[PDB]
Amino acid sequence: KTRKLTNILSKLIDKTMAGTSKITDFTPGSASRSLLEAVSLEIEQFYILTKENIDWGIQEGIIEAFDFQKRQSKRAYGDVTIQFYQPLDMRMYIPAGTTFTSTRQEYPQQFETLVDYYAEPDSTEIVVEVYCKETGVAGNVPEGTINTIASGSSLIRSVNNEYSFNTGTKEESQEDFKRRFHSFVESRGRATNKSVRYGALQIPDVEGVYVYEETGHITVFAHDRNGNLSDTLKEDIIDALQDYRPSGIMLDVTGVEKEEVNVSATVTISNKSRIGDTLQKHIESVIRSYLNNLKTSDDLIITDLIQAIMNIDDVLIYDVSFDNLDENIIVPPQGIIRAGEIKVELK
Amino acid sequence: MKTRKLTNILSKLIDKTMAGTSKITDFTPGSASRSLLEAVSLEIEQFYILTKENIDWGIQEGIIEAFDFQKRQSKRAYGDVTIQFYQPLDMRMYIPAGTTFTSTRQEYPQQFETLVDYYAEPDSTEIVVEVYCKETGVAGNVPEGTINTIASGSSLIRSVNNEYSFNTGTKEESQEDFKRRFHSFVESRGRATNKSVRYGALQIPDVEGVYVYEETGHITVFAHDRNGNLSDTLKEDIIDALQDYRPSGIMLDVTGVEKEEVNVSATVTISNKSRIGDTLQKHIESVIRSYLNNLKTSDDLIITDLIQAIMNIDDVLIYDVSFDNLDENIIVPPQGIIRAGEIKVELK
Amino acid sequence: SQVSKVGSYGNDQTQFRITGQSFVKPFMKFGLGVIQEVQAVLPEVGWLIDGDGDNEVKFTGSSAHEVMTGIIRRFIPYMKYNYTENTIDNYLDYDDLSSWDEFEKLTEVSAFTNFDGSLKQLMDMVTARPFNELFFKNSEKTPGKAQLV
Amino acid sequence: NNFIPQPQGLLRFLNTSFVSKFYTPQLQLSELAKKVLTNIKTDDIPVLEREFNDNTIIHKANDTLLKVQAPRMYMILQSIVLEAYAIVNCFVENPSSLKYLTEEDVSITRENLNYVADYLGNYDDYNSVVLDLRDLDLCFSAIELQLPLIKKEA
Amino acid sequence: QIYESIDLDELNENGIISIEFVRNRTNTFFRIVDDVTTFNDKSDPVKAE
Amino acid sequence: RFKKHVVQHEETMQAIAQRYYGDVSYWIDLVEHNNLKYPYLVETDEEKMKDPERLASTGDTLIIPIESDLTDVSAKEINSRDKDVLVELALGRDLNITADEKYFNEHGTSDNILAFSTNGNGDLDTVKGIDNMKQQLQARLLTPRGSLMLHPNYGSDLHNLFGLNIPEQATLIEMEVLRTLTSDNRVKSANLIDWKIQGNVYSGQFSVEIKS
Amino acid sequence: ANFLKNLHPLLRRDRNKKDNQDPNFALIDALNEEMNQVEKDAIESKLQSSLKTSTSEYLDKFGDWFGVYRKTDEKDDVYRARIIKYLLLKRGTNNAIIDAIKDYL
Repeated sequence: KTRKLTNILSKLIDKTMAGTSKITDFTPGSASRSLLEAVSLEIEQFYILTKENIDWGIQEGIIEAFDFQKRQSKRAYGDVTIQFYQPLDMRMYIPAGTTFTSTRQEYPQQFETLVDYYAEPDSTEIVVEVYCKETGVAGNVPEGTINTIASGSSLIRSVNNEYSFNTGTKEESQEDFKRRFHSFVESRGRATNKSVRYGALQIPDVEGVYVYEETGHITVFAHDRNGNLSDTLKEDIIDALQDYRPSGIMLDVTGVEKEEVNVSATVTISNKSRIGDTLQKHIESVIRSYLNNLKTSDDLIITDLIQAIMNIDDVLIYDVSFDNLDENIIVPPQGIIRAGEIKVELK
Repeated sequence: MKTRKLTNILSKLIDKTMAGTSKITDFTPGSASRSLLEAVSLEIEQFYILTKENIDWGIQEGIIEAFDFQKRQSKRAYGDVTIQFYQPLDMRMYIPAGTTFTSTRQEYPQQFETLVDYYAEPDSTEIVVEVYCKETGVAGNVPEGTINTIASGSSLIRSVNNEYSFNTGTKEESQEDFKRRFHSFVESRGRATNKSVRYGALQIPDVEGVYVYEETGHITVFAHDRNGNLSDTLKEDIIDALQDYRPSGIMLDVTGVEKEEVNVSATVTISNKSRIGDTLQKHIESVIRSYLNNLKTSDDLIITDLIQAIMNIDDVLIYDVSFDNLDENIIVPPQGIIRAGEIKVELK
Repeated sequence: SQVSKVGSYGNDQTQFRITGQSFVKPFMKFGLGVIQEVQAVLPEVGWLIDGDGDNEVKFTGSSAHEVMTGIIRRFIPYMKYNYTENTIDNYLDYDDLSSWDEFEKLTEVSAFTNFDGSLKQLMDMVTARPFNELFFKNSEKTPGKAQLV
Repeated sequence: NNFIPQPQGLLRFLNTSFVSKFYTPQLQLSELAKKVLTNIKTDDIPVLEREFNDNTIIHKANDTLLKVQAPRMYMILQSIVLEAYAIVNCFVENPSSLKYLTEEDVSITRENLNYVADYLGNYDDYNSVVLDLRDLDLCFSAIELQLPLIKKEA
Repeated sequence: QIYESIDLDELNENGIISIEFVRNRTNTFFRIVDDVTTFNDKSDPVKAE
Repeated sequence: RFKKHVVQHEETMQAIAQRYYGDVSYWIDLVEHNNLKYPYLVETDEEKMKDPERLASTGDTLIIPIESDLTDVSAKEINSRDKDVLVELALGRDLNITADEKYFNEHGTSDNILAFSTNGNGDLDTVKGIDNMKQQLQARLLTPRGSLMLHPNYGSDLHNLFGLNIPEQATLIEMEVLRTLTSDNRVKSANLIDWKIQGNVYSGQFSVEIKS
Repeated sequence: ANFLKNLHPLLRRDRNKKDNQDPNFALIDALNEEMNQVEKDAIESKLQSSLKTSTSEYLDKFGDWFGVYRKTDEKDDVYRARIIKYLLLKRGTNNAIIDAIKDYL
């Protein structure tokens, strides 16, 4: 590990005294002591150089191999061209640090020239590179915005940038880069339920895909497009999932069906004076919303329905029963519960 | 006076602001004008909400002030304890009011004290005395067999224990309870009615459960505390306070309470096949006990109410509940009260 | 608790000096003495709790704030004085007390642990120094009156 | 979880077409939410045998019928509480969970918070919850500005 | 009153006195702007002010 | 807080830390503040053209913390990236209300004189850095001592000091202006450099020492 | 409450006649309008804060407090009178029980 100025200088002194008998004075001012101090300073700087290199390596050097790009807050830059009234007759000077101010009032962006340029004796046009003062995405500017120069001259006519500034860059934290690479590493999963689900969700118009697994066959069905699946989407997704399916295992794709439930429930209220059209309408709306929001292959347990309908208000409701619902309704894997016809009686 | 959500205010504000000029229309999140107007609309939204809440509180306070029906404060916890002597007693020995009782358990450091004296009869061997908890709230509802010692000399006392739990320790009444109490109060202004006698006998703070049974030429009142045991002092206080609501030409009697026993057996199919051990079953039994013991004489056991109570647990955990014994609603006689007996719960 | 003339007439000057203590005087002076020859019997009746008839008093609590409340409350009201307006309980809050309730079990601290000592001597035992800090200081939350911490 | 238990109600709550003129969500689980949520789902966590503090936002959500009336928005509130719960745990204990949260993950919670806050404004049952979530909306913005800075400090 | 800051150029410049509203702390919120006279030519201060 | 500096012909990064902080040892933490890659200071600009933002070369500015903020990691992180935005953050940003600069200098010690303005597009104008200070001083000076609705004893009695233009009144005005200016802790001192009279017109100027 | 009073003296308090567009005044006018509208709501809440004039949600709150539930398609004018009558119900006597038939006819 890195060692500081003091340890290197002390080692140099001790080894000089061990080797050299000629030298004995080490006051501040000896040519030899400061010769050694110069050596030690350069050694310490090389140590800090290696330290910084190691820090970069541990931070992103191993990940750089795998194809992703790192950003280091590089300020925006782009080619810009200047024009003059007549061809020049002298080698005009263009200082570094020259400011190209925005012509548009709404754009407070400004740019500066890092390196000096010397116009030719007779060239009517010259293109130079200019870097923005402000880092980030904020330094991006649309085309045809840079048309003013601070160090103006009689010969100078106008300025323009044909190409837009695309090199605007913003730097994120180590976590966002590490997350992007993980997203790729995890994408390199295949022949699993989760991987199959991700690969289906990759393609657009795929949402709420459900997977049913069996030793014999693997069956996938979804209500991605407005609650319905089309044949064309089935064809497309069958071909896509070939890379995802296990080798030697059959893959099958089918649509989603629904089972409309008919229910005529009865509710006893402790305080009969409270009953009204609005109350029963709200109860029916709550019941139908609850019955609509059911997960795929979710059995309609009467117990949950009882809990749901009673949880509207414990003081209000005293007793509940269902005229036309015997027990819980079992549904296949591909079936989903829907509200067909609901009626609520008040007692 | 109505709510207006932040974005509604903010939009109205910017819409008004843009009148008469067009050198402002840039409201990205980075803009400072947007931030200021977001902060103003946030404050106006909060003002409206606090105004509405304060209006509700004012309504409640006026309802308090008009009829002088103040909300019940914190209610003390009390019960009964058994004193056990080394030998049967040799003299008419005495316990003064304000004798302390303390539980040796570190988890329940709350103390208790007596309010009325008692004399033990000579040659007696046990005595039952009432103890009132200094603290008021949930901490008075200690489990069974919690009060071990009397925290004194206890020369002639061997050990002290309590056979029943404390249930009268309760927190301050919520808004809903106060509204229910007040609607009965409003409906109880006319005397000589059952709904009137309900408030008549419920006015005592300690009473929780209360029911009235009527016949051709006699009225009877059934009431009890949360523990479910009537006391003679409570009966006397009821008789003293209830004179202003008693029917003139019909006799009244305040007595009568019996503990109806039922055994509840249920089958629960947890959605997670893992973690189906008796620890969760202990919790489920304790929840069922707390539910059943909370009923009163005027309530009656209902299957659907029990199902709601036990299914308060998240429906992702418990997927199905069924009863092997209970198939119909049980009707409680007016004098009796349903409560938990010995409960048995199993997975399948 | 003291007022005295002072003056050196050699230097031709005199003054009056007054000194006192911040509410430590009542406790320090109140000595829980011992009474030796009192039976306090009754004809064919007696108290089931022991330590009765005699002046024994037992204080019980699972924490210092529980014990100290009982200790202070036992004697504070009856310590009466000639204030035109109250007694020490109005001028001393002695509230917002706490201690290590979790680590301390139940206590049976006796009144007469110290023979004819002051309440301050008995207050020290309850404190169990240095684990708990006891002192008298002004009440910043309620200016105009003192507080026992 | 490592240090102290948690209330039973919060453990039970956490384990599980409207449009605004200013906001749109995206249902991303934060990386820290992804690994803390598994621990909540598993039994390896202490838990308390009693509940207090009935004024918390959790009981408010429970009391209202938001579950059945708008289960979508009920879901988003669980997501908000999941991220909000985790970022409270790391500072008070287990600092090793740091460098697993990024300003983008914290940023989108405000998107989701205001996308639900407008919806809550349409039904003045939920005022008690609205009032609460608005306070947290400024709570998170402070953490976003300091999170890149705090991470380098720690 | 009608007259405010821009009018308190117009009137004063034409040699008419008026009282100005200052919102706070100055004793009565009101102070008098000038001591110009009704004479036409303001260049000479003995006549003018 | 910080001090400004510039890169000189073939000056080494060691030399700077030694001259300002005494010990050469501190250069190591000092490079992180200026966010420099290994070639921390390099003579040639066509070598700065390698990756311009991560280096300094001859004629470029540098940042030099005070020694207390040298070891702070937050000061390191902020100075690394903000660069020239230091001065602006350190002396503040707020809305510009000097919309009518020609006008407010015709009616001072009268109310209703300042007003919001618009710069850029679709956003209220804002001022920063030294001009943040020119604004606040000019407004504060032209505000009477007890006229803001909170935190009074703010402003000046300049509206009260009109008098017979004899020199004692002029010294009184000088002292009030100096008190006015020296109220803000951000300014070190003020001193007069000229006071001058033209019949019924006062004129004078003040030099203020603003912290670096 | 007067946002044009009660503020920093230099911020100009009525628009510039000198040119057409004045963002300063547009802002002050918007803000003054918003908080004046707030003030008017807070004054208008006087009627809602009393049972004698409460309407819409607040009257339903009052009726839930008193226990008298609103009937379907019931207007506030008759609902208030109903509540007042029910609070002062006259029942228990044979004549009162007979006279209560008017509410059951």
